[PDB]
Amino acid sequence: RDKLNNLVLFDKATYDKLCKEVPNYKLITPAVVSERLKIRGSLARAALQELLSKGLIKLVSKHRAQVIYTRNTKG
Amino acid sequence: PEKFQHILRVLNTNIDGRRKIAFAITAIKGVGRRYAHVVLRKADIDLTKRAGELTEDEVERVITIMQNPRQYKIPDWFLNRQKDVKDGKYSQVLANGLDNKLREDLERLKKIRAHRGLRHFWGLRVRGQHTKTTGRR
Amino acid sequence: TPCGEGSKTWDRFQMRIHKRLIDLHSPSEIVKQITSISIEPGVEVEVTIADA
Amino acid sequence: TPDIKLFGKWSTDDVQINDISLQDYIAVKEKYAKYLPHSAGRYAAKRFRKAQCPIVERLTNSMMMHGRNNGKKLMTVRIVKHAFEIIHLLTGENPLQVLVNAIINSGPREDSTRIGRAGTVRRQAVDVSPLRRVNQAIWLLCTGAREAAFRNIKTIAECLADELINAAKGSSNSYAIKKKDELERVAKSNR
Amino acid sequence: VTVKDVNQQEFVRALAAFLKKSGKLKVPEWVDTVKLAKHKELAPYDENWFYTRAASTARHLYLRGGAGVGSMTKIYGGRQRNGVMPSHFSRGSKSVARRVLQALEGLKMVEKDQDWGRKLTPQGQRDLDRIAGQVAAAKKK
Amino acid sequence: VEQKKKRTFRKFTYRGVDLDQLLDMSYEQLMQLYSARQRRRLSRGLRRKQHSLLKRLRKAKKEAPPMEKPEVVKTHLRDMIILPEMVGSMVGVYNGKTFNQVEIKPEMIGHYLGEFSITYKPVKHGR
Amino acid sequence: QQLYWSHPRKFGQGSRSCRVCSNRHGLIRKYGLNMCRQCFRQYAKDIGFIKLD
RNA sequence: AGCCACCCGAGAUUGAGCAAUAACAGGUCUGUGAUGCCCUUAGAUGUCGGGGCUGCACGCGCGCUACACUGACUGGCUCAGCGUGUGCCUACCCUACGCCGGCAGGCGCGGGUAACCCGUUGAACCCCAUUCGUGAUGGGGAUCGGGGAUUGCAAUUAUUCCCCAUGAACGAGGAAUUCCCAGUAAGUGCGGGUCAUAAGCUUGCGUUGAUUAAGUCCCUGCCCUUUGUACACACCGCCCGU
Repeated sequence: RDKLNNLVLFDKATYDKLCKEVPNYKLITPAVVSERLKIRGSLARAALQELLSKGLIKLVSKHRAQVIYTRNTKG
Repeated sequence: PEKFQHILRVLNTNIDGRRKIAFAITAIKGVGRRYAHVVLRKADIDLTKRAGELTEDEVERVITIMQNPRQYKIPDWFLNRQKDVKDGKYSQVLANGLDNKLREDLERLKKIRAHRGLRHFWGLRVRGQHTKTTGRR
Repeated sequence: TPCGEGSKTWDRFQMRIHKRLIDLHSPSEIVKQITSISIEPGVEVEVTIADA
Repeated sequence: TPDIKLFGKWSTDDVQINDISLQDYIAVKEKYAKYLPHSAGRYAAKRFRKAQCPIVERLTNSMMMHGRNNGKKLMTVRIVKHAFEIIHLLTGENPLQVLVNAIINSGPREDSTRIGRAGTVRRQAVDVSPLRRVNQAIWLLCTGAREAAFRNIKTIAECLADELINAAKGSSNSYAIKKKDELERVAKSNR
Repeated sequence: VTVKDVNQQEFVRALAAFLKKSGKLKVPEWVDTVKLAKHKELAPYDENWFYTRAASTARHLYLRGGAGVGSMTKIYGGRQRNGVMPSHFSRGSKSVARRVLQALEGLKMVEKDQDWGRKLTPQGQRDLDRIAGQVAAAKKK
Repeated sequence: VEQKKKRTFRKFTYRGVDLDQLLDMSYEQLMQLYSARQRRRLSRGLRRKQHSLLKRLRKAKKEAPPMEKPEVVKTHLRDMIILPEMVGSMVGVYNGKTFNQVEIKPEMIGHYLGEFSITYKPVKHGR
Repeated sequence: QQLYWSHPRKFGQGSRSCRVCSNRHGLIRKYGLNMCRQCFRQYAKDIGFIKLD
């Protein structure tokens, strides 16, 4: 089986895309963001951590393995 | 969201974002995961970052510390060859130069006709362990 | 099994040793004396000067 | 708390069973509401016992399969609780209502049992018990979530949430739905 | 209170920071290239962890009647990869654990007392309680 | 046929000690330096009850001129680690059924006799 | 005219044997028994060992 | 006779120990100073020195480690049980606790034939905040090279252990086929045996812990009557013609 990779460089365009696609999301996790862009999964995660100091995304989990973000209060 | 810094050379391989710095370096021989991790800690570089991040500066600082290990307090035990057989020191061997020495040692013990040498040359298993139904399919 | 072919058959023997102590406090000889007499076979009984 | 026993951050209220044939093996409040699922860790003690176990508890149990993941309930409870949250963001609603709908839509009606007919490959069209329909549904959905997660970025929690929502109102991107349509179609045919 | 009443993870982190403020931890000439334990397949991320370990050890000793190197080594210990053989328990680095016990003693967080090994100092008892209070207000999880 | 600058071109250290220095140290001073396998044998052995064998080495080295090798001196042991005293001799290294004759050159020092004698074929099945 | 007829043994299973016969493999050294398992089976009654489980 | 449900509740739901009548050319003379006959026996087939069982183009079996995210990684939380030990009739312990060393290991004490001391057995799984991001990737640890130590009088053909580097197939297994119904399958550590040194073994033990028959005789095996038999060393039998 399988072979799939994502961009492992932190990029311009994908960060901008993220923040301006924001009404689409109500569920945000690293994996989702990674798939919908070409951002890594690791650097999916990190982009969210940055994003949360706009506060267009709100923490509702903080688990070690992976985290779950909401978009705004509830959407 | 910083591109900008990208395409770094460690020795003879192009090092770009893929994995954390440490792991990224280990394309070359003579640098394992542990080696590259400890070089970065010595060189005061955050190793969680990518190798498409960080400039040329940081790379050179890593290269100097790896190839002068003792003179930057990477101890002797940590080295791939300790006391060596060619060289009276304690040398870290990197890149293509590891392949050289491996060849050297195998030829060396074929001359000297030591058991290790002979077994390896003939294709028999150098360790004394079973090869009865293993070491093939 | 002596000579091991067949099936794996294992035998497990146990032996259960039982211990008890009793601390008597009263004077010297007449303790260990009156106790240790009237028994001969097959149960060990030890009288110890231990404990002050 | 004794008035209504909620789930551990969601309500057990407003959970509706949208089928009249699947009743009494779908429950979450018909006595069987729990903050945290766990009975005693036996469910094979009586043949009676299965009725006691609600759909939520059965779903947590069925998840832990494939050797490394076997016998780790605590990991599954954490994954499942996370999964409910993922469902809630994606559709609003109550996640348990989404779960119930998914079971009903994934459960087959007719299936097939083997019957002899010349030694040729034919089978007898039979209806199956609602207990079987619930058991098979829960199996399908767990196996679907795990299958996706294996060689993809998404975790078991996310894939489980996606699997339930797609089945809840059809999308044809849920494994359980796709399998059910094959079973019912084949049943209708045959001898 | 006992230290167990308040958040354990927050306790060790709060105490570890308090140790940093003190400005000494009598640090090793190793822990920048170390194997560390043999339960590790990668060298430590940072050289920071020494403070965290020290806090943890202080807490562990507070619980017990006195203990030394053995107790710390098992807690930090885990599963050791034996290559292609079965994974089994072991106890890792003893130099670091010993050094941590010596360093805490130097600051007088713990001191030698009866029942062997180091037991808490009243100076340490006071310090642990102050950070315990900060932690107690913060949460309980 | 004995000592350095002669049957050597691989040279440098064996293991930490250059063959020059090695050959003009005694085994005493050798085990002190960089030697771990040899060091265990000599310490625990303590001169190792292979006495007479070692004396037969010195004997036939002596009685033969230093311009040529000995009359060959057999041994049953093959766990003997080559020490600078030995070097230049010609040693019959038993295999439990054959004595392979091996001159001990300056490149063999710290290695075992046994490694230069075989109990084992290149292995065939009609190959 | 013996000169050697013993050699030091304190090593492996070859340094000990059963106390009624000479045997190797499976020598019970626990509790000071010093008997091979095959012999111990026949004398397991006499030591006091018993099977209930 | 018994069966089903219900209450109490350990429910007519635990696991071992236990073997008849009789068969077998099952295995064992290498457990046996049990043993018949035979061979050998001072020139040993009665003891020491050395090597092989550990050799691999290939076939098989029990396993082990794997193929990852319930995981690899870095900190941290934290709960156990069955058992065992020195001072022993041919050879000897577990170690709290001090110091040194990344480690392996080295070194000083003291207690305990022991529910006193090791061991409040504070084990692993588990729990947690990250990192990595499903990519043979850091999953995996094969093969090889250099070095340190431990065991032994002797390790060569790594006895073993550790440190670094070199960083394989394998990304789910065809024809086929094993085992399993509850603290069970699976995950996970621990103690004991072998023992100078040496576990990927086996015997128990606790921990985390399912989905599923909940039945039946279909295949298979075994055991019930009846019937047939050219079978009776009994169908892996017999039995014919060219």
